[PDB]
Amino acid sequence: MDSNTVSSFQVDCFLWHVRKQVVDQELGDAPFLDRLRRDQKSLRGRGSTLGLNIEAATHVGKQIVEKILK
Amino acid sequence: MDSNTVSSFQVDCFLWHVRKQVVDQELGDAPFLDRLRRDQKSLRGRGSTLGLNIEAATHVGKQIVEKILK
Repeated sequence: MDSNTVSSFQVDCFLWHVRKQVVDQELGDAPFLDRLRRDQKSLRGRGSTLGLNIEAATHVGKQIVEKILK
Repeated sequence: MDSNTVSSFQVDCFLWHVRKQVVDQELGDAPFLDRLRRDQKSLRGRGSTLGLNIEAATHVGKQIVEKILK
């Protein structure tokens, strides 16, 4: 497992969480919702394959993105 | 143009900008880079179709996401 495969997954988990909040705020259109559903399935499969816990990865992804937004 | 189609595009523009910064920080793997390239093409087409300026939309997307991260 390369370091970058791990950081890529972490980021994608956190961005998925942000997109889910946009949908819970009723700001997403139909195709945005469809991408959210498809990506959740994809992320779970990648998480299974890598053996990475999704909640843990989501939290590291948040830290990576906060570092970047600074 | 529905309100939600606009907020969905704004969010997607800003998240694309975040993903681009992850790649500039050398944190992305090959498939992460491939999704970045594919999505840039898709976003430009959606921006053209809607008549929305991508830089403007990116900045509103940032505000939407900051509201959510609070």
